[PDB]
Amino acid sequence: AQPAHLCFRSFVEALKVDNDLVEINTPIDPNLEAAAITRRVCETNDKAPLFNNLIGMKNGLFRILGAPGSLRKSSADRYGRLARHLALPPTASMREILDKMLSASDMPPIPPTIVPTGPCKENSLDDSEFDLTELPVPLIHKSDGGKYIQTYGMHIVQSPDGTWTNWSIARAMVHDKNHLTGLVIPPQHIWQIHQMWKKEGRSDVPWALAFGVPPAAIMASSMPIPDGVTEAGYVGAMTGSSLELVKCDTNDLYVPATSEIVLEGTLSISETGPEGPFGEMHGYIFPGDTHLGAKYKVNRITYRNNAIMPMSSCGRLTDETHTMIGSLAAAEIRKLCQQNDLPITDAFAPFESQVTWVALRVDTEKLRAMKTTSEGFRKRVGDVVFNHKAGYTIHRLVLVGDDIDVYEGKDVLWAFSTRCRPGMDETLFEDVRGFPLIPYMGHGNGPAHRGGKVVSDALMPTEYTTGRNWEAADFNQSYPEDLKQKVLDNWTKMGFS
Amino acid sequence: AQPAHLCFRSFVEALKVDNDLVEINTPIDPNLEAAAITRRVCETNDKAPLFNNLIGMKNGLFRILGAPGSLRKSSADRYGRLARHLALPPTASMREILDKMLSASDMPPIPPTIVPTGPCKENSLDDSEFDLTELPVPLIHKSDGGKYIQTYGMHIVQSPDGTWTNWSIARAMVHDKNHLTGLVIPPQHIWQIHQMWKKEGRSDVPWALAFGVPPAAIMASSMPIPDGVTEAGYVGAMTGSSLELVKCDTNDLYVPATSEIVLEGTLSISETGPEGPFGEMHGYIFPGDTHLGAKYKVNRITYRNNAIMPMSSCGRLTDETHTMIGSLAAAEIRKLCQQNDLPITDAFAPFESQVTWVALRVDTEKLRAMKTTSEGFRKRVGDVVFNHKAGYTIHRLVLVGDDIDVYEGKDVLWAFSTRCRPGMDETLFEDVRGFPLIPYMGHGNGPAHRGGKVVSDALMPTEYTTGRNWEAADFNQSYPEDLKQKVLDNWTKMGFS
Ligand SMILES: Cc1cc2nc3c(=O)[nH]c(=O)nc-3n(C[C@H](O)[C@H](O)[C@H](O)COP(=O)(O)O)c2cc1C
Ligand SMILES: Cc1cc2nc3c(=O)[nH]c(=O)nc-3n(C[C@H](O)[C@H](O)[C@H](O)COP(=O)(O)O)c2cc1C
Ligand SMILES: O=C(O)/C=C/c1ccccc1
Ligand SMILES: O=C(O)/C=C/c1ccccc1
Ligand SMILES: [K+]
Ligand SMILES: [K+]
Ligand SMILES: [K+]
Ligand SMILES: [K+]
Ligand SMILES: [Mn+2]
Ligand SMILES: [Mn+2]
Repeated sequence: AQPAHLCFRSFVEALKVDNDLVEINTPIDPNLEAAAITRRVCETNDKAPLFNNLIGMKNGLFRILGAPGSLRKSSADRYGRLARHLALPPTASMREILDKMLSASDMPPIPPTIVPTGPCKENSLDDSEFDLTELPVPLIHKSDGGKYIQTYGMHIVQSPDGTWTNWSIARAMVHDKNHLTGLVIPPQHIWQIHQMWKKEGRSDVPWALAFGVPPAAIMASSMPIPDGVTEAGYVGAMTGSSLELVKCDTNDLYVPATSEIVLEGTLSISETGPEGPFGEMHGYIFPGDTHLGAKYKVNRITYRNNAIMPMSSCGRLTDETHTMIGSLAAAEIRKLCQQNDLPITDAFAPFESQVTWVALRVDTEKLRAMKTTSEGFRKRVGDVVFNHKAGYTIHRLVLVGDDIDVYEGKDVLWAFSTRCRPGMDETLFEDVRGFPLIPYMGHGNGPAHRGGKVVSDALMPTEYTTGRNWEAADFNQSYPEDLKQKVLDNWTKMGFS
Repeated sequence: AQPAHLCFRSFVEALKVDNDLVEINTPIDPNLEAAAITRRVCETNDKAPLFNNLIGMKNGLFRILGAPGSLRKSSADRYGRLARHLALPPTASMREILDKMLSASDMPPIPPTIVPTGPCKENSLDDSEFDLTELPVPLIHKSDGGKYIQTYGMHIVQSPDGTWTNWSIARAMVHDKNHLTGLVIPPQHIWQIHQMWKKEGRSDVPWALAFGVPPAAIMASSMPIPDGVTEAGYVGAMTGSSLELVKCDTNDLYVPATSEIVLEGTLSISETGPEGPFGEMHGYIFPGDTHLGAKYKVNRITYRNNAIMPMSSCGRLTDETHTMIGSLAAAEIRKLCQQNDLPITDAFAPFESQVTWVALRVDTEKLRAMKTTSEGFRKRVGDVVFNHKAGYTIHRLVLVGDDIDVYEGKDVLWAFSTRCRPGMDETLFEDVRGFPLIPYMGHGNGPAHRGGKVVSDALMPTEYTTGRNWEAADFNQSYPEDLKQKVLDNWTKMGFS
């Protein structure tokens, strides 16, 4: 069998054909080595590593693919892995990736198709035959509090009433032979659904975790699509085809047919266990910071022959926690603003900001017609975004006018630094949900779960009134066209590079 | 001849030997073309252009050297032009450049030596023989309000009492055949001295403007060394040799003997004229924003045979306004903090911030012994720096701990973004002098000359108490040494770049 965006195995082959894979066929240790290689790949934008000979792999469990959604070295196909998740050309721009991820938002869902089997059923291990401590689960960072099996798989949970089935990524580590512990925190949909089952109080939550799912599905799993929306039908609509699912053996949830590895079991409504610390998206680990997390019981494993586990070695720039979490949040915030009648054209979370900022490009013609002010406009934008789930992970919003390409961090930093007067041009939001994972939040001076947010207005005064009143002091804007072309045409004759 | 740091002509030759020069011997227009080529060089870190055939050059006035203090493409000799100003190896780090610029601060001055002639006296034009509108003065940006002769020369003014002779860079444009207009603004030393002469009220200020001075001298001219300190003696001390000066023909000021071009005349204590707009350091020009500036009368020109005028085409990254203004201010702020008993080890103005921020590296062992808090420490640092001239051009200070290399913008941005909680971890300063050239100041929503400053504390809580409590989630810190070296040693065997 199938296309790369619909089948993870095909996706691996696509990375190979792209000359974007390195297959490592000698033995590699899942204790730190695989993740160290992965981390270095992410820091240097190298090819994705496929570990075909992992120390501890037994009976087909498992190979690892690192850096599945990380950056390539070239400018021209920078985002090519992300484009391979989506059937887009590998030279796709981030605007085009994010528009593809948003395209299903005003389409009818395409619900999924149930099929009686698939590759994910090629092998199975019951509750007497596996031990999660005996699989080659990686230790990703040297201070991690456990072996994090789950960095890039898909949790599947369903509302008690059956009407919403959510797919999302949330980390989890091995607790013991048949349990994991993981993050399940508000306002995430796995948490929202968990709360529904705990209020009902009758049973633990039926659960599955599918690794190596269809790449289109893992991207939606990382996106804050709306409350109540079933990701399978959104992915269906986005890709134009109904996803094929197979029922779990031990519960009534449905998993992608071509999933590499499937865990089936339950998410407890009563039990917790030690979880963390972990080397997280903002670039840190706090050794010894263990806290109680949600507890999962695993009842069954099913898997493809020669199964491959994807793994994100996350931390400092650049990995999936930046390219997918930040960009996909930004996409959804762009739509959210437009649906609130705000004149936002584009949004992106600058990597430079460790994806804690989102830059919002403003249609200043529309803003002018509003006949508003910075104070009022900043307040309106921050109230929309920081009161919504899509804004959770974002602590600063930077408003910029039409001359700025929000997908270019250098230009966002320029505009922030030169057009937003500290204090006066900003509004602080202390009574909104904060993201505790940011070190200044959970390890900072104030409440870990509240406040610490700001809207920074990098619109100039005349952008609200009569129009931009400057030209940039750059080659593009400070010279006439004919002169610029002469200069360019004579550049190498004169002796330049 | 003489050494490059003491003779501009030799400096040009040094750039040639370095394969860091392009000599353009075909005719180039000073109306925009020279500056467009220069601007492109600055935006791309290319070789410095030497325009040997400038349209309008007559009787030896003049050639142009663009981008004299801009960046080279290579990491290894990035700051090599700056090192060629100072007799440093071309691979010098910015720490080593700034330490060289600070080294004279606790040395006896070496006063200058008067010599009876020099190259700058090879040619002269009296008050009947030159016309500044007839020289090939550049139009640097298409919207500039005049032809800016003066971007990288040295103004020379002396206190009425004779005790302080100041050298500094401040822009100036041609007003008419025998006058310039320029910026003379508080708290700059040219302004301080001008105020002394206006209070005396007896005469205009004797003045000289020397272009193509000794490179060591132009660097000190761009540095905020202390009030009352004569730059010639500081440069003497920094270079270990007494600078040779020659007296002006028409006044009693002394100019470097090897100056390429010298204007002699007066800075008016009563007259003003239109000045600006200009494409400035923060990357903008506001067309039509002309204001009254200081007025200079030119009485005489003297110049070297085959004189060369240096020119800064300034604007967006990277030019002399960033590499020299920002870095040299940062240097002086590092010293200022240390002399105020603050535990600052290093300071740099990130280019990413358009040199409007300075990151201050804190010796956190010393900070711990202080037994203080963020609120108190931020207040103490901002009061020191924002109440001083060295802090003028800087609107945000970012305090970072010992793990951050302040000379690496990516690391400053990481620490700012992840360790400083907006609002709570910052202190705003509204009753300090502001820098009006920043667009958010002079073209912003608030007072152009006051406030808009902030100290942003990117120290984590335990950096004040018991010590850093994290490890970075990066290759360097999240893996043991033996493993990292294995990975590195096997990198290209495995198939990576
Ligand atoms: C590599 C990676 C790791 C992630 N880790 C977590 C995590 O541990 N906890 C979490 O709630 N979200 C995590 N996310 C982000 C969520 O997947 C994202 O917020 C998504 O919107 C959640 O789905 P939902 O909107 O259906 O709740 C991770 C995403 C990626 C790409
Ligand atoms: C290319 C360049 C252009 C500059 N333009 C100006 C200017 O127009 N006005 C100004 O006051 N300072 C200007 N500066 C900065 C001053 O030279 C710097 O603030 C210096 O500390 C002034 O000397 P002083 O401390 O003796 O007053 C410029 C510096 C450079 C490198
Ligand atoms: O463990 C991590 O690095 C990231 C976790 C996370 C939690 C909630 C939303 C987004 C990311
Ligand atoms: O004209 C410019 O771009 C820069 C001017 C300036 C003025 C005062 C201090 C530093 C720079
Ligand atoms: K999701
Ligand atoms: K603003
Ligand atoms: K000076
Ligand atoms: K802090
Ligand atoms: Mn969801
Ligand atoms: Mn001075």
